Amino acid sequence: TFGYVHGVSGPVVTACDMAGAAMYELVRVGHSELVGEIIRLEGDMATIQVYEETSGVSVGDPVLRTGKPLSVELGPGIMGAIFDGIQRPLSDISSQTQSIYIPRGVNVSALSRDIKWEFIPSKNLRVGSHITGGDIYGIVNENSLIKHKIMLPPRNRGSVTYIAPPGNYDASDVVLELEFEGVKEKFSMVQVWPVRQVRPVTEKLPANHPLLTGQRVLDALFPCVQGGTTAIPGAFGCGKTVISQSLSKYSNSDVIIYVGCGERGNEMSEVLRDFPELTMEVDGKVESIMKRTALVANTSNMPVAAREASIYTGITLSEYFRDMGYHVSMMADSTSRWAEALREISGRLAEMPADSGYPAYLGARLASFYERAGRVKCLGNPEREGSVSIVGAVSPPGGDFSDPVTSATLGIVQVFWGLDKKLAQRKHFPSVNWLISYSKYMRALDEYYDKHFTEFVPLRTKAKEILQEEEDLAEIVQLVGKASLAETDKITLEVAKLIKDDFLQQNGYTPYDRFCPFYKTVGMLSNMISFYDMARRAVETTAQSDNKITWSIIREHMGEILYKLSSMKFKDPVKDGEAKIKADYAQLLEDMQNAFRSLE
Amino acid sequence: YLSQPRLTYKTVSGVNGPLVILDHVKFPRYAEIVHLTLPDGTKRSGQVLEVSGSKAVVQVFEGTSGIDAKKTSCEFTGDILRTPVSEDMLGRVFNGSGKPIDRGPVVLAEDFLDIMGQPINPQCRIYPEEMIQTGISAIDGMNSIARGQKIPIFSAAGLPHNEIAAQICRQAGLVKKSKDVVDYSEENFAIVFAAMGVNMETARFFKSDFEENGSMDNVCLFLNLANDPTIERIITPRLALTTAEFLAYQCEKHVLVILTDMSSYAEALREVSAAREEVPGRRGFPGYMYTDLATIYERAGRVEGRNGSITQIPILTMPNDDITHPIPDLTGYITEGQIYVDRQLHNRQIYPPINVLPSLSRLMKSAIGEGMTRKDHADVSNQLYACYAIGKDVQAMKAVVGEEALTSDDLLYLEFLQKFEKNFITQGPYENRTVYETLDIGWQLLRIFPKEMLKRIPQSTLSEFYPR
Amino acid sequence: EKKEKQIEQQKKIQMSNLMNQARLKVLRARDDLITDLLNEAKQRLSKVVKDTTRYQVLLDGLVLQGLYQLLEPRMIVRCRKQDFPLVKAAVQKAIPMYKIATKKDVDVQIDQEAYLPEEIAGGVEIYNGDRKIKVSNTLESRLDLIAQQMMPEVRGALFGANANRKFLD
Amino acid sequence: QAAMGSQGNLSAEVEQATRRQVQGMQSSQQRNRERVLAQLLGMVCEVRPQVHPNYRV
Repeated sequence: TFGYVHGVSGPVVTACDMAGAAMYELVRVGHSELVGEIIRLEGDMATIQVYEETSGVSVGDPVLRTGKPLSVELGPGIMGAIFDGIQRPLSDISSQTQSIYIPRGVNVSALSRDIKWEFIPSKNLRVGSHITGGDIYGIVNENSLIKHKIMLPPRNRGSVTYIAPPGNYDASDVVLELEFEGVKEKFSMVQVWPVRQVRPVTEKLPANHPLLTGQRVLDALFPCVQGGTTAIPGAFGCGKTVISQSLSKYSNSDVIIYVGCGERGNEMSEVLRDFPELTMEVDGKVESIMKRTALVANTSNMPVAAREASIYTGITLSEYFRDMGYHVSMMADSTSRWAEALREISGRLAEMPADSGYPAYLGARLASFYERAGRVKCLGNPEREGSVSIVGAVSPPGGDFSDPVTSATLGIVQVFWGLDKKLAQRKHFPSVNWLISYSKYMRALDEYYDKHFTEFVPLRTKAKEILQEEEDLAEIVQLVGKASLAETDKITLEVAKLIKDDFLQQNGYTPYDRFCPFYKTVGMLSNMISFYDMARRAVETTAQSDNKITWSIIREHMGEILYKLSSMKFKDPVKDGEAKIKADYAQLLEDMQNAFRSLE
Repeated sequence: YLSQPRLTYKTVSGVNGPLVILDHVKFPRYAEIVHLTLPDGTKRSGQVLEVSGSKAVVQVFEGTSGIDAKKTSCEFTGDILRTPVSEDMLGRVFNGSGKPIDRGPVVLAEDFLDIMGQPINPQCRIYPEEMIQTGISAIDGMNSIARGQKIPIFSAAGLPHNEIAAQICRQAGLVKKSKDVVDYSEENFAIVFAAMGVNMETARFFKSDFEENGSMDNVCLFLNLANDPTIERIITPRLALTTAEFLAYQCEKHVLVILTDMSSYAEALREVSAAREEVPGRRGFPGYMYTDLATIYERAGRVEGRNGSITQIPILTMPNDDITHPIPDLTGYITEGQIYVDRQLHNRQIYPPINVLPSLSRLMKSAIGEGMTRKDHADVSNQLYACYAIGKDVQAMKAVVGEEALTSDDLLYLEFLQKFEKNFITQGPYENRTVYETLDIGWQLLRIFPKEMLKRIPQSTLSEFYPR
Repeated sequence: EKKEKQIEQQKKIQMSNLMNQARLKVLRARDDLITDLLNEAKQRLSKVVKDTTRYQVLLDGLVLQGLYQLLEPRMIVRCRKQDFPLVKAAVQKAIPMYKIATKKDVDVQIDQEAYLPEEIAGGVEIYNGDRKIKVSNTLESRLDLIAQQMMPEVRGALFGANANRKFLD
Repeated sequence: QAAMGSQGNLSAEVEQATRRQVQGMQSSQQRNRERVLAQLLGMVCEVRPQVHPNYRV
């Protein structure tokens, strides 16, 4: 029951000579209290794996006997702060220590025990009523945007005995107490949940609502669904914040949880200002989004096991706030960093290198954390519902799409937004490829689109066909010289160009072009494709009938109409009314119809 | 703190290469330092490696040679290795273990610090803002080096990377003359150099060059010759970096760390891992190597509330010009940006042979701007890069197409290529150019074309220098 | 131009060498000062050796340290010849302290066969039964240990604080 | 010839500077050596023996 530490082959040490206890328990070693995991047992012996450094630990130093596995504390106040893999409140640690370097073994809870909070119970249940796991039992007003509901943990039930009156209380004050068959249990504002399992839900409901993204590009093209899974490659100079910011501001999600690995303080500070700058006027005011969101990240110096546990801490936080009855979006950034973390862990266990150092169970772990997703029906009295989405950014080593990890992720995910650096070099933002990106969720979205628009699907299919045909014809027009071809083909190229310069592009530094409503995008695309349809029919008829109209004639006669099509993007729905924009677009369509009729 | 007497042992239960195994040790401690007295009175340091029960193992720094199984004394310090750090050590030269070699005294310690250091709280990090001029036009003009931008330099054996580093050292400085030359006198800039795996000739050359330049009032030097024990090659970086962290976050200075020859560092780590009886990983290197390089490199940057900073410039070689080799792969993962050299440029007697085509820089976008410098850097650099690229393509075109088919603009591209090569890239062993001087040279180069071909520079900034 | 710049370089290297030799000489003078201080400390200890009232208490402390550290059934104590009855009284009074503090049975034997060299200012050593494990509690070694342990504070008191040390930690 | 004059003057300058520095250090150090010595002696005379904290039964 005492220290019998060893030396190390790396940054990890072992011990033995302790009582029997279940493995995968985190026990602390020494007076500096270094955290390590029970792994292997041989009789009274039990090896350990500390994550911090091993220097300075003698034989015989005390072994603090815990009773739990790797776990994360859950409760109010998580939002607004920053946490590492072990869930340590780094900002509060800096405040308490008034020091720069991380002290070893900081024995402070993720949440303090010195801040009061306003509590309101269900105000309908009484003493003696029956309760079961998942049933809400309170509500906390963390801030003016989100209210954090409170329920009983799973695997709990029985007859209530004590309901606290409302008031100002901290987390150390027991708020609920009940009597089960033969025993009685007490519950405070905080609950602890094992990391290595899945929280239970009544069932899963198929995802059928499109995730809202501010940019019309990568939303009208290759839509995402709330509760889905997707992959976006990311590298230096191509931009990852261009999507992180977009999902942090221009989206229907209720919460963002950004999990990082191997990051710098630039993203932390820039995002902590981006929250009070790029803000949502839901109630007509500017407010920090940090109060809504939660940030977790580690750097390269941190312990490898902490780097590996960071993603699990993130996703369990996501599921806790998804049980709340909300929409959660998890940015699981740098799957490559996660993969090297796994390789580093496996390096010390002497596991067979299957494929470039990867353990055999890499694909299993991949599938198992992507498994924890989707829209679900939560456990509770009032039939709570909500969704959690994951966005796993891929990071190929030099753009080689042959990693085991990248290939497996491609196999699991359903949507893919290929990102390029060539377009950013070409001065085109946002950077999408339009050919290697794909979406597989269209079949589910057919119901919603048929219920609301009844034109998006034909129009999108037409746009995709036109773009692919133009890419096919780019080579023939290169061998002809781009100065002679059939009029129908020419007009096809012209509309493909049009779609390129006024539909498939958006400026983030223009105040009014940082958010395109989906209906606005649909109206734009319908207008453009109707214009093309009428032009194509006119040319095809006049080719055989009389006075074959050439695109020169069309463009010169209708140059004002091309000007209006180019200027359609300058509408600014923020200041300009929806009905006004619809009336303007319909009037433009009527003008185009009359102009075409006067032509023929 | 420590008040107990020091213990000695005469027990030697065996040896196996660099290891010495003994028992009847009372309460040993990992990473505990040990002194060994041989039969002939010779002293040899060492570090504890493996502990179990009563048995303990010690790795001897000076190698196991002539260690008798009886006539051997083994003295346990009772602590871990602590650096006696002090600010006044500037201008001194130490060996790997820290013992003086410059005929100076033992470092009269100001404070003892842990050699393994401590990681930095990520909340307390300040983003780099402004740049450091290293005196090398071929780097500065087209590629800034912000304060705390970990930019390595990739080279191969036989190229003058060591000489390039020496020029960087003996010409480095700041650009605080921007506000006032009189205000530039408030200098707080230092350089710490760590020569590792360096042979006699190059080590002595570094010593001589640094000694002749006369700037050693702001240069603290560490030297580890090849003949020294392999295990000291892995402790020298810790010593240098501990000194740097002290001098920055306790004396509020701006420190440029240079480590050389990380390939020998990796070889030494391979040696220790093999000595530890651990199965090798990918390409015969230890698995945990990523963690190791991370804990080396990540200790450099800025901290809130202090006027001080680090900039770290590691140098490494590429085995067989293999960029996919693990050493550059892990380095490129950890660090930001990359600088290369190219063998053909050195073969053409062009010094320094710095290729700007594959040069890359992340923090340049904010390392340069108005106020702290001029309004004419990003445009100038982008114009130079694009013009050089098209010039290379046009030279390729001329190679076969023929001189009779050339146009005036194509002749202009050839002229730009040759002038850029002979003037901007080529600097010389001691020609120290300032940032503004290199900009002026770049403008003199750009003057060949009219304003039309210089599209990358807006007309408002063209009006500044174009009509000259 | 070559000749002139050679002269400039020669003159500059002469300044650099002269400045280094000056700085090195200053550090040498400081080191000699410190060694003189340690020598005075040594002779002050040698003077304090004489007083035979506190010296008994000090030897009792040294014997207690050796007993508490070695922690073995057989112990062998070695000292200077002239202080033999003094260390005898020290060990005799010390044995009950060990037998209550640790609650073990141990035997202590005074090695009268061999003596410490006369040059030793004063102190004790203690060995196991097989003379393989030793610990020395000698006054000179203790002085060296404490001096090297508190060397930074000594200078910090003596030669003024550091102007650029804006933060201690 | 000017270089000879300058190097002679500079050698005189550095020699004067080092002499002044060592004289100042001696004037500073000779003031309070006794007090710090007595402090170090006061610690040396103490022992405060005790058992290793890790030991048990």
